Amino acid sequence: TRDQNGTWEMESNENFEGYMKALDIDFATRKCAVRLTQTKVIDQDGDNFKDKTTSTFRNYDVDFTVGVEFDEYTKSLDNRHVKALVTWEGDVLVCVQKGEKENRGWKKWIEGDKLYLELTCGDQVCRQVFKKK
Amino acid sequence: TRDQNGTWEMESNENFEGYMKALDIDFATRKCAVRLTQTKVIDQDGDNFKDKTTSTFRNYDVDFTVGVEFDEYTKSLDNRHVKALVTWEGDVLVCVQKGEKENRGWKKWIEGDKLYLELTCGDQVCRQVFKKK
Repeated sequence: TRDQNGTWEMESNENFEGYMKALDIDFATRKCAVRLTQTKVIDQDGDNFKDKTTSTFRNYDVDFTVGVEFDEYTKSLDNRHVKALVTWEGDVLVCVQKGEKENRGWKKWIEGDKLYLELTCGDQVCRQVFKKK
Repeated sequence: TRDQNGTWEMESNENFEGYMKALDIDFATRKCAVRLTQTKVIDQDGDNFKDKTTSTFRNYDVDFTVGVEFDEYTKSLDNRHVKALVTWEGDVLVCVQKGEKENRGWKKWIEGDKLYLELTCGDQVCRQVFKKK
């Protein structure tokens, strides 16, 4: 069949490491790209194609309610276990994760068209910045 | 404002390595995710949240026409230059990337419910297998 439209998620990929070697990718990048999942989207018009591949590492879905404390299994990070309590401080969404590490929490808020996420653990502060899309 | 719905693409992310270090993520995993771009999708209903994150290492768009030759800048792989010519051999979509390396091309073909990808550079063959969705 020549009809290749649709979304195809990779399920097996072999000798990717070698194909990347003969292309002269550095070793650091190689031992990463083999951890990403790939997803192909092909749009076909007889013989006119528009296909976009995407290598996606891991992803977390957390669905909760503010004021409630709930169970967060930080799979895709360190699979640690915390008690997460979320509260508002003005317009800023603040969570603290009561558990193994101290100062494990985050802050998220909207300022114009960029969403600000601060991630803090220990004496480390991570600053994440997102523009809408 | 407390309204955080929408799709957020990260544009700057700093001290991610430090935040992850204090989480004791291993050095190999750390030196990876600092390459990932991150995309957040927030679903809000008053005080009830549904957040889904993603992390994207690299992404490629190649849009062409069979029989026609075009220039492919292999971003997301080695950011090299090839002239790519795509042709059918039956139900097998065949490309050759004439450029620096020998045998640089690929084969794509469908067998029912799965898409098969064969990737070759030089003497190395990568075989990828995808299921529809």
